[PDB]
Amino acid sequence: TVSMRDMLKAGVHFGHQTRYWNPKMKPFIFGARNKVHIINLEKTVPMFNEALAELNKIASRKGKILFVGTKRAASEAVKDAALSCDQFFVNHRWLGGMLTNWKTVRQSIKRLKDLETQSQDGTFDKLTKKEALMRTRELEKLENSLGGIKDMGGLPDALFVIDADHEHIAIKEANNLGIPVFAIVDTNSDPDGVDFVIPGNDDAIRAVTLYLGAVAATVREGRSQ
Amino acid sequence: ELQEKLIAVNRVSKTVKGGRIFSFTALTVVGDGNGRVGFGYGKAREVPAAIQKAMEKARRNMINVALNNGTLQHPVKGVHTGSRVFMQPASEGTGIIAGGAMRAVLEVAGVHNVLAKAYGSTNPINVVRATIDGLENMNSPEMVAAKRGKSVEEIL
Amino acid sequence: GQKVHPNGIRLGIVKPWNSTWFANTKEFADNLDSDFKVRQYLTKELAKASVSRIVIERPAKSIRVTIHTARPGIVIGKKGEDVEKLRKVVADIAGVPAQINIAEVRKPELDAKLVADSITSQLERRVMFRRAMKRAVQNAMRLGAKGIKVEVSGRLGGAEIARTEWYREGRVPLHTLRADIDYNTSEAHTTYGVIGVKVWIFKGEILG
RNA sequence: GGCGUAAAGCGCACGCAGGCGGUUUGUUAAGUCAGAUGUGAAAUCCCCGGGCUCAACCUGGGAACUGCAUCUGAUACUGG
RNA sequence: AAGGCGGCCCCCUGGACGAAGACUGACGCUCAGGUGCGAAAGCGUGGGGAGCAAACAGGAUUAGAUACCCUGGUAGUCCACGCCGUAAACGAUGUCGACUUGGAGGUUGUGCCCUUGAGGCGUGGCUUCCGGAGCUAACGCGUUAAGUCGACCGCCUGGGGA
RNA sequence: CUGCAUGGCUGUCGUCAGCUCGUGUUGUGAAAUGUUGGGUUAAGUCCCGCAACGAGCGCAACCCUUAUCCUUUGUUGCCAG
RNA sequence: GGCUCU
Ligand SMILES: [Mg+2]
Ligand SMILES: [Mg+2]
Ligand SMILES: [Mg+2]
Ligand SMILES: [Mg+2]
Ligand SMILES: [Mg+2]
Ligand SMILES: [Mg+2]
Ligand SMILES: [Mg+2]
Ligand SMILES: [Mg+2]
Ligand SMILES: [Mg+2]
Ligand SMILES: [Mg+2]
Ligand SMILES: [Mg+2]
Ligand SMILES: [Mg+2]
Ligand SMILES: [Mg+2]
Ligand SMILES: [Mg+2]
Ligand SMILES: [Mg+2]
Ligand SMILES: [Mg+2]
Ligand SMILES: [Mg+2]
Ligand SMILES: [Mg+2]
Ligand SMILES: [Mg+2]
Ligand SMILES: [Mg+2]
Ligand SMILES: [Mg+2]
Ligand SMILES: [Mg+2]
Ligand SMILES: [Mg+2]
Ligand SMILES: [Mg+2]
Ligand SMILES: [Mg+2]
Ligand SMILES: [Mg+2]
Ligand SMILES: [Mg+2]
Ligand SMILES: [Mg+2]
Ligand SMILES: [Mg+2]
Ligand SMILES: [Mg+2]
Ligand SMILES: [Mg+2]
Ligand SMILES: [Mg+2]
Ligand SMILES: [Mg+2]
Ligand SMILES: [Mg+2]
Ligand SMILES: [Mg+2]
Ligand SMILES: [Mg+2]
Ligand SMILES: [Mg+2]
Ligand SMILES: [Mg+2]
Ligand SMILES: [Mg+2]
Ligand SMILES: [Mg+2]
Ligand SMILES: [Mg+2]
Repeated sequence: TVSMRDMLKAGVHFGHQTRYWNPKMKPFIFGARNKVHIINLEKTVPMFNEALAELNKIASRKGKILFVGTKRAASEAVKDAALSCDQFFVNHRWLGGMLTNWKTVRQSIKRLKDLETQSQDGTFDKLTKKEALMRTRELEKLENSLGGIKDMGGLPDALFVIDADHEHIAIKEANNLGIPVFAIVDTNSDPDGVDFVIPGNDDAIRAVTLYLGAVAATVREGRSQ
Repeated sequence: ELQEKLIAVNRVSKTVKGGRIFSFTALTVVGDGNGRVGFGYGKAREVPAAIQKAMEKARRNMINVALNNGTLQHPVKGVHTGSRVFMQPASEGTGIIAGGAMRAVLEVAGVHNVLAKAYGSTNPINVVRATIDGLENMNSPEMVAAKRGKSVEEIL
Repeated sequence: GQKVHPNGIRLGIVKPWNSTWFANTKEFADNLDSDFKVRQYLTKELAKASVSRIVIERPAKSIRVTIHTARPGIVIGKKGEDVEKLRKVVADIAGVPAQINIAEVRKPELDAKLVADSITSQLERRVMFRRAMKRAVQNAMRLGAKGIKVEVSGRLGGAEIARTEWYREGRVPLHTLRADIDYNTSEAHTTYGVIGVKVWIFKGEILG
């Protein structure tokens, strides 16, 4: 859904230097300019379009999608995209065992709900106001971590990741559980744990917005279909 | 359903300021009477908790084994860390001729006719890993036919 | 040799005394002997009865014994048959006119003396101590206890080396003073010795 | 089966005998492979049977004795 | 080659590497026995002898102190020629060859680009650190393998006794 | 008689701030993580960070007494007017 | 500065 000079305008072809690169990205690197590898958008476009086709496959049958990025640059973009396509997001730190120890994290989803019930809607005023602030920074912390999935209830069916090494933990938890993985694999990353590899830059805000808007589109179109 | 066998229990220790802390380990293997096999290793302060943790991990992490009628398909070898393991398909009703942990894993594997031999170290954990690796990388005539791009009859 | 008795430490806050009377020093130790002898008698007689707490109160030279028990049918029999039989011997012991009241124990699985005596009876009839401790914990947490700790001690399974074991489920804050800790202790007289049982039960915090 | 640390790489090197030996064509046929013949005593072991009331046992026939020699071929490999 | 080699100059002299070509045409690898080299200490003969310093002597220390510390100090250390033939003689990893993802360097050549600066692109030799697959009991090794293979040699078979 | 057959009770390290578990993950495994790191505190006290998320016994508070004030009640206590 | 054994 995104053309190549669209990707080239956003800055998808950029990457990292030549002393940080993974030799598995050789089939994805075009060249090297200014001691920086260049991502072959000839292979970027049809792989991103294969991923969006499988996204339209899962959201056809109403699968659950989790957006994963905690790069402190695409945090708001991954939030606005998951609330656009009303799917679930992780913008701040992926908790270790969010998927595998779901039955334990569930008890903090429930704690976040009861704290939001009590304070905003429940109007749980008139307590010891210092504990009301300990409740406050508790609810702030729980919304900062678990707010994107508090309505998910069960395990998701597909995971879309911005960086395969900054978020390599979520890859392993998905790889154990048989959950498919769609990921933006930059030059310094490992493309083996990713079921659908998408080469491209990871720090570029324009490219993150391009990827996310193309996914929130083909998900809303797959939802309606 | 899924038959479950514990192979061995073991008491371990952990020395602290107060003294020795004892614990128990349990090595269990599960299987469906066919190629679906899986092992577990649990550990707790108490033996029934350890078997229950082991059966829990064994019911997941199952592995699929392309059996023949009731036996293997070719003489396969498996290693893990101390334990070279040889196993061989055998004639009908010759039994499971196998040592220790391999008998239990093949019994829940649904095999019934093997000629096995465990060389090296016979630590049950590593020898059950070596059998799981041997059965897992044992390949069928269909898989080799699709791989080489020929028929099964061209393979014989 | 370390821990204070949780009842005696909670006696002014959330726990009541089992003897609530007043006397001067002249008749104090005499009342207290009379209370001891009657608690002795009632425990031996109502051993099969699930008695928990014998409360003694004496106003106006008339003793009033309030027995808390899990089943009052075997203690009473007919209405004032066995109770009246025990009442006239209580008045014989105390030397004063007696009165017996019976408070039924809802949820006998949430009473420490009953649980410890049930475990003691099981150990006396030779059950596995761990099964008895498990079923006591599962039953109490099922019945709704916020936290239970049991502990047995000594000559377990006839083993010449005495050790203690204890299970815990839920939170049992002993240092919290406003905690409703029901604590009591039993003894099993096996053929191999004496097995001691302690039981802590946390019901919740009283907000006085 | 092993030899960094568990036993175990000579302190290092040159180097005779010895072991091994790139690639192509031709020849040889030594090795090798195939076949045939002779032999490899019988018994024994094994197979199919037979006989003692069964078995042990006895026994018929066969296979086997994986070897050696000669001859006839084969020529990819190794050697010449 | 290993042991090992450190002012400067000369004489004699060995080896390595690189660039282009030319030539010979498998002449090669390994190696029991054998032969040669082989730190320091030590031995022999003849010299030399500043410093250091086993031994030794004295002083202290200490319960003692045939030691550590101090003051001295002889063989020895040095040179020539011979002998010894050992070391934790260690990378505790035999030699030769082939293949197998990378990164940052050091050193030493060499080609090319306008050296438009000390730069830019390569291509050879040697070397250090990290580390992937894989291996390994683990530690760790990891294109200079302890990975995948081949050729040959040497060696091991419970601890002492030895 | 046996505290070296036991219960119970007590000392002690030490009112020291520590000790552990569940699930998850790593490791063939004993085990590890959590409980570590940066700060801070009397404190594993709190915050931030982080393959851990959580929970429990303990660290604290809840108790008593003292220290100031108020109201009520004033004898056997009090004496400003 | 040194300061043994159990
Ligand atoms: Mg062995
Ligand atoms: Mg105390
Ligand atoms: Mg061996
Ligand atoms: Mg050694
Ligand atoms: Mg050795
Ligand atoms: Mg060597
Ligand atoms: Mg040849
Ligand atoms: Mg021939
Ligand atoms: Mg022949
Ligand atoms: Mg014969
Ligand atoms: Mg017959
Ligand atoms: Mg030839
Ligand atoms: Mg030839
Ligand atoms: Mg020529
Ligand atoms: Mg040589
Ligand atoms: Mg030699
Ligand atoms: Mg010398
Ligand atoms: Mg001399
Ligand atoms: Mg001399
Ligand atoms: Mg001199
Ligand atoms: Mg001296
Ligand atoms: Mg030697
Ligand atoms: Mg040396
Ligand atoms: Mg060395
Ligand atoms: Mg050596
Ligand atoms: Mg390395
Ligand atoms: Mg190997
Ligand atoms: Mg090698
Ligand atoms: Mg090795
Ligand atoms: Mg004692
Ligand atoms: Mg005692
Ligand atoms: Mg004794
Ligand atoms: Mg754990
Ligand atoms: Mg594991
Ligand atoms: Mg700790
Ligand atoms: Mg720990
Ligand atoms: Mg800290
Ligand atoms: Mg705390
Ligand atoms: Mg406290
Ligand atoms: Mg000593
Ligand atoms: Mg002595």
